[PDB]
Formats: sequence, C-alpha cells, structure tokens
Amino acid sequence: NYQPTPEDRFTFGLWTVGWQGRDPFGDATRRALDPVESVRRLAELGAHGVTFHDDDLIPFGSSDSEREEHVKRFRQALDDTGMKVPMATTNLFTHPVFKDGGFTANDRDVRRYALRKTIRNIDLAVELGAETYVAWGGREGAESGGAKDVRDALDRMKEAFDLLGEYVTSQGYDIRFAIEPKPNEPRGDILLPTVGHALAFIERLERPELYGVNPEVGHEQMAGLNFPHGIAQALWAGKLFHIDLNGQNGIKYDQDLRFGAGDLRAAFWLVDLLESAGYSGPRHFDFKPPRTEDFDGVWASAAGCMRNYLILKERAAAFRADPEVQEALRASRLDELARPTAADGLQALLDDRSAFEEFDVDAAAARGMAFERLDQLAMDHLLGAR
Amino acid sequence: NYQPTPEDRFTFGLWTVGWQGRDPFGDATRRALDPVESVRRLAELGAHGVTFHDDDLIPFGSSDSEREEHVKRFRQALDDTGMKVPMATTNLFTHPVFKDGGFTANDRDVRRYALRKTIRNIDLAVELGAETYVAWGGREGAESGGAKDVRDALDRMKEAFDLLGEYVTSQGYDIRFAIEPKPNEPRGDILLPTVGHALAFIERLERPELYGVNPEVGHEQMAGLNFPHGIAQALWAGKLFHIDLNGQNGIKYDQDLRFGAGDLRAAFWLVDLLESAGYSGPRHFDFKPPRTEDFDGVWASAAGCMRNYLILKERAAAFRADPEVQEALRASRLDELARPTAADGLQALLDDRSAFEEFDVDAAAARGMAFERLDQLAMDHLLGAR
Amino acid sequence: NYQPTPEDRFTFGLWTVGWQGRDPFGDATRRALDPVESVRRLAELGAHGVTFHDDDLIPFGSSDSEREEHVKRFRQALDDTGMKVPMATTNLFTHPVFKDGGFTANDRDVRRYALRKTIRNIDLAVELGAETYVAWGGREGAESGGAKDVRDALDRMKEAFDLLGEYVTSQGYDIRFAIEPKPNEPRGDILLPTVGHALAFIERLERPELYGVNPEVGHEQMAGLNFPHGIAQALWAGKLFHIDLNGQNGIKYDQDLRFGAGDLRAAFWLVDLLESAGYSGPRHFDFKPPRTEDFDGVWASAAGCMRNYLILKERAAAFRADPEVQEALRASRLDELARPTAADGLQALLDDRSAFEEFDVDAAAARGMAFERLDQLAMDHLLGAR
Amino acid sequence: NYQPTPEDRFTFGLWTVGWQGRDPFGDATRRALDPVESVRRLAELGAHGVTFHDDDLIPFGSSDSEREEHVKRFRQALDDTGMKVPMATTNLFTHPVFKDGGFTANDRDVRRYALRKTIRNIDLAVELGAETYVAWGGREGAESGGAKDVRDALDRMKEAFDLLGEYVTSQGYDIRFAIEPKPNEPRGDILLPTVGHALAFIERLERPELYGVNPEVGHEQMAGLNFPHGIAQALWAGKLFHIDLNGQNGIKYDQDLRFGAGDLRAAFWLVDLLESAGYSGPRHFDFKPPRTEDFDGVWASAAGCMRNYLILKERAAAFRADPEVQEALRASRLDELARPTAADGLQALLDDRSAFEEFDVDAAAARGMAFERLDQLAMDHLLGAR
Ligand SMILES: [Mn+2]
Ligand SMILES: [Mn+2]
Ligand SMILES: [Mn+2]
Ligand SMILES: [Mn+2]
Ligand SMILES: [Mn+2]
Ligand SMILES: [Mn+2]
Ligand SMILES: [Mn+2]
Ligand SMILES: [Mn+2]
Repeated sequence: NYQPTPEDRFTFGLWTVGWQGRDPFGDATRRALDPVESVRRLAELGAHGVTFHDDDLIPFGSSDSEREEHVKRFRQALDDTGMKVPMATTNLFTHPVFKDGGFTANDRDVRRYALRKTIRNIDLAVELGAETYVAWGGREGAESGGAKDVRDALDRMKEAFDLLGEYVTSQGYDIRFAIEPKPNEPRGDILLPTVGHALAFIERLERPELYGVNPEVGHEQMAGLNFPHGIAQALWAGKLFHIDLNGQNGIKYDQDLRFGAGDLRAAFWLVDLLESAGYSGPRHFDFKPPRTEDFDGVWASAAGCMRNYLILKERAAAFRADPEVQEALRASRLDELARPTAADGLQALLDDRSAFEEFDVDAAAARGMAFERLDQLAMDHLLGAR
Repeated sequence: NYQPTPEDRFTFGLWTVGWQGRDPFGDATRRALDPVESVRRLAELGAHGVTFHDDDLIPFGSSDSEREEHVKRFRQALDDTGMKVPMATTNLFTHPVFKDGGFTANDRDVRRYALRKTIRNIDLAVELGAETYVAWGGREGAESGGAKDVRDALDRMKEAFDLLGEYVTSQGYDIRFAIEPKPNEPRGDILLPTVGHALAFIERLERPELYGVNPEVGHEQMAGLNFPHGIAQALWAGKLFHIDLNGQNGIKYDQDLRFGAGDLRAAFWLVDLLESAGYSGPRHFDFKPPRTEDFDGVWASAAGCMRNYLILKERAAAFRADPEVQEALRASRLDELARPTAADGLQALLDDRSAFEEFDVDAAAARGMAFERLDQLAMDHLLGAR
Repeated sequence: NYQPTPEDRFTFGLWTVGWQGRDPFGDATRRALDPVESVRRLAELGAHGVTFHDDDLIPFGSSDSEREEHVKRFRQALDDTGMKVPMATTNLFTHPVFKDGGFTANDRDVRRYALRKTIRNIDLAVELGAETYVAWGGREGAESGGAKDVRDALDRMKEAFDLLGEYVTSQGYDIRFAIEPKPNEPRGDILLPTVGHALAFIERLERPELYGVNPEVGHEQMAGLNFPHGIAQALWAGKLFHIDLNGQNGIKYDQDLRFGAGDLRAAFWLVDLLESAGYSGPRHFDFKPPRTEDFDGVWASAAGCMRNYLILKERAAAFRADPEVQEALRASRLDELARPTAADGLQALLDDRSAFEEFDVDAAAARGMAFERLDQLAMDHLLGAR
Repeated sequence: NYQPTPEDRFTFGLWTVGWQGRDPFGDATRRALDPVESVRRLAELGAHGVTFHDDDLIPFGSSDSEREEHVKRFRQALDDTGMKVPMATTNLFTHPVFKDGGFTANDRDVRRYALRKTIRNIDLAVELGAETYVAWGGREGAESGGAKDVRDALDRMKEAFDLLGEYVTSQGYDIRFAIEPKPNEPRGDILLPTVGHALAFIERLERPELYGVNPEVGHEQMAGLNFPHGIAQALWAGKLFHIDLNGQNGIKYDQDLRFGAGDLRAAFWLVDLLESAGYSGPRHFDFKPPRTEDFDGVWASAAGCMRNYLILKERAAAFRADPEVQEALRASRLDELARPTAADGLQALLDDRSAFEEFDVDAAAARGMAFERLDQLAMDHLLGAR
C-alpha cells in the first residue's frame, strides 16, 4: 500500500524534520533534534538518504576537535542504517555577517570569508560521498535600488562560481554544482530569481559543464510560474542535476508544505514528467512540518511526502498506459508536435506552395484541438474514477 | 519644459495609439486610425519613429496589389515627416489559425505557415530600414498539462529560430532578432515566460550572436519580478537589443499603462540604469491609452510617456551628480562591490589567514550598510525635495 | 458512473457554452450558438436550468416586436425540455456607453440609463420564474486615482441598490438580489472587490434582507484568497444566495476554466462545505470552454463541470463518514472548537483561576494539533487511496 | 524643510524601531532597545507618541512586582518628554501556546487564557490614556482545510469580541476597538483577511458602535488590492478608527518598509484622501528598519517615514488647490459623480423618457472622460514638475 523503499531514492534535509518552528512572528514549538536521531527515524520510514548544510551538522564556531566528533557520530549512524548522503550545501544566510550576502556582499572581506567557508564544506561533502553541491544565495539581493549595482554583483557571483570550479578541478573531485533559484524572501528581491535566470547565468561561467540547477516547487510558484514547464526547460538543456519537492499555495511567503499539498494537479504533471524523462537523481524533500505539530506529526508529515509521490507515480503511469489516452493524444496531435517542422530544409520550405500560397487557413482554423477531453481523462485518472 | 525631440529616440507601435479599446468584456470605444495619420501626429509630438506588426500595416488577406499600395502610402508619410522605422514584428496571435501557437502549434502545417508569414515580413522590414525584428510568442503555451510536451515544443521553437537565422544570413541582411517574454495571457502559461528563460534559450541556438531580448516593463511585473534587475542581467550578457516601456499595477492582467504610471520608483531605477549603461537603442512604448479616452486623450497619454521619461532622466542625473550621494555610495561600499573578490587567485585566497582563520566575524557583522540613508536621498531627488 | 440528473440542480449561463472565443489578443474561433440550441444540448447532458444577461437573449437595440419573438422562442425550448431559469442578470459592461461604469459612471445621464435597463430586465426575470437577480459591476472602478472619488461612488452604488429594492417591493415581486465581487479586470481596480467588501456594503442598504452575495471561485482566487473560507463567512452571515463555480490557476487574468480545473484541493473543500451546510441553491457554472476547442470540446467541457462536482461530492462524503476520520477530528479538537468559550459568562471567566493565574501554558503549548495526519486522511480520500 | 512636530500626530510602535532583525532565515543583527531609550529618541525626532503590545513593555512571565517597575520607568519617560500613548494591543502570536490561535484556538482552555491576557492589558491601556485598542489575530487561521471549521471559528471570534465589549461597558471605559486585517503570514490563510471581511464581521457583533478597523498599507497590498479604495470604504462606513502606515513591494511576504517606500503613487493618493476627509487620528507607522542597518540607520529610517508623509501632504495640497486641476476635475465630471442619480424619486425616473426611450446612447458613449490628462497633472504635481 504505497510503501517506500530505499530503491525509490527519497531523501530529506536535516533542516526539514529538524525545523523547530521559529517563524517571523513566533518562538520555537519543538525541541532540537540530534542529527543521529533523524537518520535513524528516516531510515525506518523507508528513505534512501539525507542532506545537510555545514551548520546543521557542525555548530557554527566549532573547534577542529568538536568538528571531528560531530562527523564521527554522523558517519556511525550512516553505517548502522545504510543511509547515503547524495548532496550537501553551505549556510551563507543565518549569521549576521551575511546580512548583505555571501558571494555578493558589498564588503570585500565578507566575500572572501564566504568562499573559504564554502570550500571547507566541499571537502567534507566529498568525504561523505556527495555527488552534488547546492548553492542557494538567499541573502544575494536588495531591498532598495541604490544598494546594489546588479552588473557588478553578477561579476562577483561569476567570480565566486569560477573559483569554486577551479578548486574542484584542481583537487580532482567528482562533484558537480547546482544553483537553487528563489525570487524573494529573505531579501526584497533575490538575484537569479527563477530557473530561467540561473540557466542563463551558467552559460557565462568558465566551465559550464560543472553547473546545473536545483529547482524547488514552491519557489517557482512564488513567481506564479508553471513548475513542470520550468523543469522541462532544465531537462531540455541537460541541466536538471537535483530537485527540491514540496508544496505551496500560490504567491505568498515560502510555505514549504509537504509534497502533494499546495497545487495537487501541478504535482501530478511533475511526477508524469520526471518518470517519463527517466530522471535518475534523488527525489529530495525540502519541507517544514507545520509548527502546530509535535514529533508524531513531524514523522507523519515526512511519510506523507513519500506516499504522495508513490500514489501520483501510479496514477501517471496508468494515464500513459491507457489505450483511450493514447488515442486522445493522437486526436490532439501530440505525435505531430514531435516531428520536425522542416526537415526538408529552408529552400524546400520557401518553394512549398502548400505552406503559404495554397494553404487553407480557414480549414486549419476550424480543427478543434480536443484538449478538454484529454484533460478530463487526466482528471479521471488522477482521482481513480476511470 | 521637458520637450522631446527626435534626438531622444522615442518610438511607438502603430497598435498603441491605434488601439480601438476592445477588451475581454467590451466593444471598441474608438474608431480605427489610419497609419498615415498616426505617423503625422506622432511626429508633431516629437517622436523619432514608429514600429509595426505585418497586420497593422497590411490587412490580413491583402492581395499583392493592395499590399504595394499600403506600403507606398506609408513610405510617403515617413518621407514627409522624417520618421524612421527601427523595429518590426509579426502578428502570430490574432487569427484563429494560431489558436494553439505559431512556431509551436501541434499541427505541423500551421508551423510551416507561421514561418512563411514571418519570412515575408522580414523582407519588408529590411526594405524600410529596420535594424531589429521582434518575436512575441503570445500563443505558444497551454491551458492544461497534457496539451503540450514542453521538450518537443522547445525543439520546435529552436528549429524555427534556427531557420530564420539561416534565412537572414543567406540573404546578407543586417538585422538581428529580439525575443519578448511574457509569463501568461492569452495562454494559461506562455513558453519562455521571463527575460531569464529567453536568455537561456538563446544559448542553445545555432548562431546565438544574432539573437537578444526585448523585455517589457509590465510583463516581468506580471511575475512579480524586479524589472531593473532583469535589465541589468540582459545588459551583463550583452543582449539588450530593444526595450518596451509602459506601466503595470502588480500581478494581474497586462495593463499596458503609459510609462511612469504603475510602479513609479521602478521607472526611476530603470531610467537610472539605461542612462548610466549608455543604452543607445530606441526608447519604445508598447502601451494602450485607456478605453475611457477619446482621441484628445490618446495624444495626451502618448505625450505623457515621453514627458515622464524626461523628468526621470533629469532626476536620476541629479542623483548621480550630487556630492552627498557620491559620499553615501562610498559609505554603503558600492565602490568595494566593483572590485574583484580575489584577483590574487585561488592559492593566495587559500593561504590568506585574514579570510578565515583570523577573520573577525563579529566586527564585520556589526557594520551597518547605511542603505536607508542612501534610499532617502534617492527619494528626495525623485520628488525634487533636496 | 457519475451521471448528473436535473435533481442535482446544475445550471449554466447562456454566455458560457456560447462564448465564441474572442480574447484581448484574438478573434472568435467559434460561431455563435442560438439560445434554443444551448437549452436542448444542456438538457441532454443532465442540467437543471440556464441563466442569462438581458443582451444574451435579446440583441441590444431590439424593437419591442423582435424582443417578444426572442422570448417566445426561448419559452418554447424551456417547455419542451423541462429546463428552469433560476437566475438572471443585466449586461452593464459591453456597450461603449458603460466605459466608466453603469451605477457609478461619472455622467449622471448614464447612471439613470443603467437603472432603467436593469428594471426592464427584472420584469422579464420574474416572468420567467427567476428567484435571484445578480449584479456584477464589472465597469465600476478606475485605472487612476483622481478619476473616481470612492466615497461619492459608494453613495451612488447605495442609491442604485436602494431604488431597485423600492421597485421590487412596490411591485410585490418575490426575487432577491446577489452582488458578485471581482477584484480587477476589466477595470484596473473594481469597487467591492471581494466577498468581504460586498457583505459590508449590504449592511448599509435600506432593506438589507433583500440582498446577498454571488461569489465566484476564480474571482476570490485572483486576490489570492481562500475560497472555502470566504464561502463559510457568507454562510455564517446568512447571505449565500447563489454561487458561481469554475477554476483558476492563481493570480492572473480571469481564466474561467471548467470546475475541478485550477485548484483541485480547494474544489474538494468547497464541495465538502456546501454539502455539509446543506446549501440548497443552484450549482451554477460561469466558465468558458477554451478557444482551442470546437463544438464537441464545448460539450465535453460542460459535462466535465458536472462530473467533477459529483466525484468530489462522493469523496467528501466518504471522508466525513469514515470512523478513522471522525477519530482524527476529535484528536485535533474540532469538537472543542464548536463549544462556547465562556457560556459561564464574563464574571465567571474573571473569577476562574484555571484560565490565568493557574493555567499551565507550557503543558498546553506542548500538545500537538495532529493536523498533518488529518490532512493526509483527506488526501487519501480525495485520491481514492484509502 | 519638512520638519515634523508633535502637532502632526506621528506615532510609532515600540516593536518597530525596536525590531532586532530576526527573520525566517537569520539571527538578530541588532541588540534590544530599552523602551525608555526609544521614547527619548522618538521625541527628539518630532514624534507625538508611541504604542505597544503588552509583551513589548512587560516581559512575558513577569511577576506583579517586575510589572509595576516596568510601567513606572515607562511613565517617567513619557512625563519627561511629553509623549502620549494613543493606542495599545495584545501579543497573542509569539508564545508557542498560541500556535493554533488565541480567540479561535481549537483548545477551549487556550481561548479562555487569550481573553484573560487581553483584559489585563485593556486595564493598563486605559491607565496610560489610550483611546484605541487594536486586535491583530495573526494566529487565527489554518494551513489545511480540515483543521478549522470556519463557521465555528467565527462563532468563537464573535463570542470573544462580545465579551470584551461587555467588559469595557461594565467598567465605564472610554476606549474603542479596532481590528487589523491581514490575508496570510504567519498562518497559511488568516481569518478576516481584508478590510472588507473585518467591516462585515463588525455588523454581527452585539454593540457594533464600539468596533472599527485599523487597516495597514502593506496587508491589503499582499492581496493585490487598492489601499486608498479600501480606506475610502472604511471612511464611508464611519469605521476608520486608526491606521498603520508603511510600504510593500507587491504580493509577497509582509515587508513593513518605511512609509513612502513600495508603491509611491498609492502613498500619494492615500495622503490626499486622509487630508481631504479630515481624518484626525494618529498617523501610526508599523514598519521595520531593514536588518542591514545599524542604529544610525534605524533612526534615519524612522525620520524618513515622517518626512515622506510631509512631502506628500504638500504635493497633494498643491494638486487640489491648482485652478488647472479644478478645471480638469470638472472636465472629467467629478462634480456630477457627487450629485444624486435620482433625487426626483423612482416614479419620476420611471416616467422620464430622457433616461431610456429617448436617451442617445451613441452621443454619451463618444464623450471622452479626459482621465489621462488629469492623471498627468497629478504626476507633475507629485514630481514637482509643474
Ligand atoms: Mn522554500
Ligand atoms: Mn530548497
Ligand atoms: Mn504588455
Ligand atoms: Mn511588448
Ligand atoms: Mn470570472
Ligand atoms: Mn461569475
Ligand atoms: Mn505588516
Ligand atoms: Mn500593523
């Protein structure tokens, strides 16, 4: 009955089930969880692995000794459970020093500190077996127009990413980078606010092959965009290195609900696309159990993330395998969208009278697309009402 | 008193002052304007030139004879007034045949027709002296998930743009292309919905040098994004080939108000950036005088577009030239944002103890950025309250 | 298999299935439908009745003779099919005369014309057996601040509604009024933009008992509000006289998709509330089949509206009847929300030491609400995955 | 040069200049300010008074002794500076006990505690001379549909407000209540989400005369609504008891920028309306100096709030006094909007052939409203470019 197993590749950040519930208007409602405990509880629920920011695992300001101790305990829990660590990232947003950014702070000294903190964590990530290193520039941006010259900030962001690429290359590490966009919050506007802006920026780096995107459901939805469409563009470009799954109810603060909550039809189309395209990376959940819940509610919320993905996978698979759907797809000319417009070439197109001089515009215009019937088949499959 | 002249490079689409006022819920409130009349009236107000879609100038379905007649009359009005035609574009959205798109319609025959209609208008544009050809794919998109496989639609959109590039190259034309993004309306979601998504797509075309963006104030604002920030990224990439200026009041239907209306502080920061970066293309207005107005109100609205740009230019120039502002910019470390983070190189950074081991995080964190004082100077300059 | 019957009280506006597909950027894609044909087709699909604006039934400018002829033909189709007409409304938005509003136009003569056109249609509505008369003030509003003094416009809107109430009372008609809010489109901002603003305005009319609201799913969603919450406030006030069902994908132009499309979880909670509260009015659909469709697609879209309501009704009923859900509701203290806070009275509350002096705040704070488990039960029921 | 004085009635919450800078993603960047220090600094800048939540003045959990000490120190600073305390409110959102709400928590015991905490602070407010007591129900709402039955929650919210009214009446206090709406954040959806919903709810209380609204600029803007329009409806109803002034950049998290930031044209129209209507309550600022600033930046931000109001007041006054504007207002028929539609009565309207039978619809439709010229005069006045 929709039971996950390590083979489904479900992963969770330590900061997700570990969120204590502090919000802009309130104090924590839950005590802090030890990372060893989260690993054990997640393994029992059927997850494949966990991810972390540097500061989730090693308290900021830790001595070298304390650091070694925290890592050793964590590595023991991984060995005991069989859990993996497929991705890691850096906290460049909590401490007051990062109030104006990490890579793009106006103060040069802060920029140099941000790169050193990042490099230290790349070494750790490699040691633990991570394949992807994410960067979410949550403090890179502004609340007012004069505060940041965006051209100079993009020069600084390029310079930081180029140096990180030089580092991994020189060390011979087998790790790639993934930038995670977000349009706003905590800054008034954040730089590289969507998947499109991040894809475009990557093409100006020195070694573009090392970088991809880590899109998050709720972030593109904070800009009112279609998440499955943005993911299709990232797959088309060959840059979907990792993904963050959650839920969001429209354009407002970043809710981070469990996956399946928020826009349920967009979750269906997302799973349809990931499974059809054969995405083989982790199915990672960046969510926050609501502050109304106790620990029992934390684990129920985490289990619901995986359950919802498995129900949707079943429904999308049933939709694509139904002969009546296959027929409707041809009725709506999805097979013709996949054929080249003009494999014959430009000259042939130019000489083809059927393409212009003798094209019957009225006959073509009268042809219904039959999209509503197709979408009702998709609705019936989602609801299990076939 | 803020009087424009042809030297200010102000341009208008024929469809702007010529909008009859038909909306989703109502009939036209104004009669149609002859293109010759719009040219004469615009020249008297101090504009530099006009732009057009194919169907604005030559009624759809026109015979070759009728076509020649419409062009001749238009060329006479240009000669009489000294007006130029710096940009042209194609209508691939009004006629029912384009109900599912032009370049990405599911029907292959429609796709071939869309390319032939486009090519015919490129020839005309060159004849009239246009330097930029815009493409706004208003019907490229969907209302439901199953209707369009986005990967196949991006293959089709790439194929269309590649063929157009082959055409201009083979003909030896001196024209470049600019894609205009929009997130939604008239389709539920439109492909390449923002400046970022369009920049990323260009990098996958066969001859990327021929293509840039034509961003529009109100379109990025329909996604709640910061317009000046998106323009700074387009300038950074060297792709701001043209721009569409107007106003919009937040996330809702595309209003196309006159420039200066809507978000007035964003208009200030936009003019600040265009003038500082030395953008030298046309200052084009894609706006609609509200359907409440008669002809007198049409021309008042058009004149207000240019007046508002000139007032803002004066205020931004006064802001940048004020010694007290120059001092505040240094107080907020804008001069340090423009210096390289690590011109010393990676190894030097790695060996620098002042960047990590001996960096005083608390001292750096306590430093105020003094952004509020700077933003109040910007406010006083905008309001002429210095 | 989810087959509707006249007993389900499904109704449709003539303008819904009859929308020809003209949008802000394109021409009609379908021919006009005769009202007699729509009545027959709807009856075959299992609808209960239709609704109309004056201008949908009688072409604007019709002579008295032509008017009588249009009504007679329509009454014959109703008799032939058994369809009813439970609601009617007035078109005060299409004709250019209403460009600045009907009831709140700045020109006094237009205001008087708007009331006379309305009164003429109230008489017709009564003749046809309508019980509710809707008013949607789509042109009441503004694009700029100085154009409308809102206090004076609310005086004018009150004056119009008071006169209509005096008319129905003097004639002894058994009809009530329902105001339909919308936040924007076609005006920049519309007056009484949400269900809350309309409820508040009704309390200032001379005979408040005659007026209620006609909320529409997609309109409250254009303001990013929770539709089921707004409907619960209208039911609490005893003012839900009628409802408009459809779908909308967030904050953008008014899409009017078929019911069930858009926010599917909000559609579930809406049906849950209407059926639990025992709403007994019409289940009316104000939707537009997309312009991509031919006539076959029109009727498929209309049938999907009713199918989706019946699937959701089944799922909501199964949720409320499940013993495991009833248990979860008590676990989350929904039974305690329904009990009075202080039936004991103010003095007793003041004297109760358990309410303050001896209240254990920490013990109460530690209690989880168990909302995530309850919401996952709701998800499983919606998806038929119990 | 736009210097405020106590006569301008500017007020600030202790929590505004006192915000330490903790956000959903970061730690505090400033130390806590003693309330006595804020009073002194505000008085030097020209403010009239301050406001507070219970917990801003008396740390939660304080003994009776500690409480008396905190009040005495505060009363001394008021005496020393001449500052007044025109409004007070209750914190029913920070402590974990309020995680599901105060007045509408599902647990009955929490509801009774919320009322007792409120009553204790009403007594204090009266002692300090407050005339208005605000209620912002920031935790009243939900993240999921099943968690809260909205009808029962509105019964509970009515019961709480009725008990508070009984309390003030029985004590003979001269204080009125003002409810402050907000659409979301920190809850997924908050009950009474806009000014309209709060106005409608007041009409169902036992003694409606005791309650009004406290609207906040940025909250209505989080729903994409027009703030000046909502304020005009509150003034029309006679319910604008207090106001919260700040700035917000569209639909996103609640920014609380300084007044004048965000939507500058909406700030102009707001000041125009408050001064024309003769609003005589406090001009209160609920804002947060950005976490990028040190203490110097805090006071600069606070001073900019008052400066911006005074510049806008001057510009709005100049607009209304300009003979050319007075002429444009008549050209746009603002004088006719203020005249009754039908002071002649219903029968006279019914018998008036000029209102329908002989009304020339085409002539009336051709009349331009001349709104664009009027809005450009408003723009020139705002910018000081007359
Ligand atoms: Mn997020
Ligand atoms: Mn994330
Ligand atoms: Mn536009
Ligand atoms: Mn444009
Ligand atoms: Mn609608
Ligand atoms: Mn409707
Ligand atoms: Mn706020
Ligand atoms: Mn407030």
